[PDB]
Amino acid sequence: FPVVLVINCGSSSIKFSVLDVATCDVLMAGIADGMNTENAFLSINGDKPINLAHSNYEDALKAIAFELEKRDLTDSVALIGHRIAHGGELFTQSVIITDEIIDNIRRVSPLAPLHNYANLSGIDAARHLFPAVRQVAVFDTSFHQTLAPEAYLYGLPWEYFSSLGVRRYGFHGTSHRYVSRRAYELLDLDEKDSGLIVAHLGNGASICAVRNGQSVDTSMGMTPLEGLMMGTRSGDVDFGAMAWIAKETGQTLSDLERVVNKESGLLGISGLSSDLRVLEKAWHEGHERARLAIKTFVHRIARHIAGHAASLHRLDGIIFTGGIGENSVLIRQLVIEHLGVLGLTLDVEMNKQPNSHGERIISANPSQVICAVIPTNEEKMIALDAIHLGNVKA
Amino acid sequence: FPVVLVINCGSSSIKFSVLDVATCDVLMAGIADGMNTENAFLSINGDKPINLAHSNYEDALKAIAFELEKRDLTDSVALIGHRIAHGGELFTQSVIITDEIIDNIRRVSPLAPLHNYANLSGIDAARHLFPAVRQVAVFDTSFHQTLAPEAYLYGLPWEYFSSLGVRRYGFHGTSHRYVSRRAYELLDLDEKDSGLIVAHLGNGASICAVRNGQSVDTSMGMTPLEGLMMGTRSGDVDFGAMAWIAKETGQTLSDLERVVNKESGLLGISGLSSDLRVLEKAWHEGHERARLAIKTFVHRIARHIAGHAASLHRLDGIIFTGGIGENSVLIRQLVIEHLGVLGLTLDVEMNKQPNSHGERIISANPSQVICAVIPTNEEKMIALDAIHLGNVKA
Ligand SMILES: Nc1nc2c(ncn2[C@@H]2O[C@H](COP(=O)(O)OP(=O)(O)O)[C@@H](O)[C@H]2O)c(=O)[nH]1
Ligand SMILES: Nc1nc2c(ncn2[C@@H]2O[C@H](COP(=O)(O)OP(=O)(O)O)[C@@H](O)[C@H]2O)c(=O)[nH]1
Repeated sequence: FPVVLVINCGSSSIKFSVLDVATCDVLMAGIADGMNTENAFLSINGDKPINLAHSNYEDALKAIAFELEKRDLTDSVALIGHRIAHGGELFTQSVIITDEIIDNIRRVSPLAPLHNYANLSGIDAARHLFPAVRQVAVFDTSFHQTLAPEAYLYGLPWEYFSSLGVRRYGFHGTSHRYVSRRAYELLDLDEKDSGLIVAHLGNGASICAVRNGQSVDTSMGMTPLEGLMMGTRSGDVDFGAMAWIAKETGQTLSDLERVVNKESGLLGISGLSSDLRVLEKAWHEGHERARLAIKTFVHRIARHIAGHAASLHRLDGIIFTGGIGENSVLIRQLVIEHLGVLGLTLDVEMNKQPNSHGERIISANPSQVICAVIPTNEEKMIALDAIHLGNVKA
Repeated sequence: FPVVLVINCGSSSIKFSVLDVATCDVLMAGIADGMNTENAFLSINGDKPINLAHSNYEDALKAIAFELEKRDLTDSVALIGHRIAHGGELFTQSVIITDEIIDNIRRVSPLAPLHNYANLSGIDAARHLFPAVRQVAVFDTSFHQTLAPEAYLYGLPWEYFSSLGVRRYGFHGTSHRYVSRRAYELLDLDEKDSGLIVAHLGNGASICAVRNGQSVDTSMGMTPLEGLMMGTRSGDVDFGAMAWIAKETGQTLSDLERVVNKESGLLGISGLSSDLRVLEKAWHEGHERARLAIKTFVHRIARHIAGHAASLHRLDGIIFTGGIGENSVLIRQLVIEHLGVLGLTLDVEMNKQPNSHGERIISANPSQVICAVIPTNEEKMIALDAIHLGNVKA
């Protein structure tokens, strides 16, 4: 009974999961939170929040390696999957990790300094503890590599693209890809002749246009700062407005960088929370700024959904996913009502259903476009890639 | 036979026109170019490029005042129309200029420092030379004041909006408004039940969604830097990408401000010209970067057209205007072909027609949405506002 170990090294954490190869079922999940801090705890499943003090990425992984051996799982680890934040232009698909792959991930790391060096630390650690185990890298960007130049270029001088590599990359690619594959079955569509819009809505949020199985447009840019308004992120913002702010406040690009990334979005407008559960209840209680944050959020989602549809020859479906897309009855309805121009009709009883109902249609029959909720599973997609690459001879 | 004198004080020029009240026909047009420079020439109609050296806004206007008297037009000047770049939140419509109006234009001037102080210089000058003449201010922003908060707010912290006034304003409002009024007649639409998209395409370019006669969305932001890629302007650009550029090049916000405004867009990508006539011929001759600049330009126009349509309940028409929208057979077709998702069908013979054919339908009959070209006349709209306000008792 072989298993896949899925690793996601964030800026301050290591989120891991163990999945069965035969069914893709999660057998163990955990998180090594508070990395590089004096208080670094590892909490597997919730059964025991074990503690460590000031420990590196490898030490937190060596803790997992001991825990897995304690539960007799070590010999079952047939494959290891690694989440990579940025694959530049070098990666278009998931690959078996080699010395070449590591060099190439290190080459593109300047495009995402914080996240990518953490991912490499995870690879180096996992390679030490599991040398006899095949290891696979899965990139957040690789799905959007099918974007045409007209879709990924910025209006900046050509020099910045050819010399410095400034262009759209986009993210949530593993989610967008997974949700796409699932949508073709649910909606009974031919992948080779299809047009989908996938709205990934969580703390970080992005839209993606999938034409004939390929990503043709996506809302995030070179960084996760572009596109939709998000939890703490502003989304699309007038650069002239940002420069105007600088003159008045004396703030720098870096100062405003943190503001746009960490203090804006739902949190920024409402002045209350980045969490939608909080804001939805706040609006029901007549909070004005929470209502506006949600309306702004919805308006910007609808605008980008309709905009991304232009990159399609025919619109067959709109798919909601992520913590917000899976669980928010309100946001989904508000977005769909804001897209009556595309001819969407909502089935409210179907939209009322909680996430326990899984992959489900939420649009009425006379709707010109099918609307659906499909729960994303980035861990499963990483595992399915690892399983597929497990048959390869390298 | 009364006339209206229309004035547009730019950053380095004073563009003026004289229109007949009864027909709105241009009887005289001119430009006082190279303002505040050692070489400042005033060229009326082209018949005589008269010259002046290092002269202020009032001196260039005092030149016009003498020229109009030389052609015996002074006594015919019944009304004067002033183009204002920015009306903040204080102006929602065209107003008869008073001491109150001047104070209020001076209040909103920090929102557009360069252009607005030039507009005030024009008012002060024209008031001196024509005190007995009613004078009207027409704002570039006033039409977009019907935008709902969800449409004009940025995802920035609320403080920046309430305290500093950072929000979407949008521009080309006089054009968008004029073209809208004209579209209702041409398309036989009821203004009170209608949905239009107006694509203003010139050196500076913007989209506007007009729902039931009111602007509900527009592509430009607080400044003309947001939205579409333009002649020298980048348009929408990832703020994270801009901050990333700063770290590598050592450039500041101001440095990148000039780049985004003056060195980007069509000029930036192609590395050839901001002029489309140049680039279209370059592409026909197989120039690769000119082809990409045009494709990027088209892609970003289509994306914003479809996006702005979300703010409508029903899409009746898409209207092209501006130097590019009126004259470019290629861009119009490429944009419309990129919007097949909305069900647009183009009539190529009709689209082939040059601007001499004026207000014209360019879409085929079985198209779900009507497409049209309507030549914009900002001077005429300013004059029509002045004429309307000429019946008022102040
Ligand atoms: N309305 C609603 N929103 C939810 C619910 N659960 C989660 N969310 C929202 O979804 C977000 C978390 O989604 P997630 O996909 O995990 O985002 P991530 O942290 O970037 O991975 C939270 O910040 C909430 O705003 C729910 O039950 N109802
Ligand atoms: N293809 C094409 N483009 C044109 C033509 N005339 C003007 N243009 C484009 O339109 C732009 C000028 O338009 P205009 O509305 O005057 O822009 P403005 O300078 O901001 O007022 C030029 O930069 C050209 O790119 C034409 O005959 N054909």
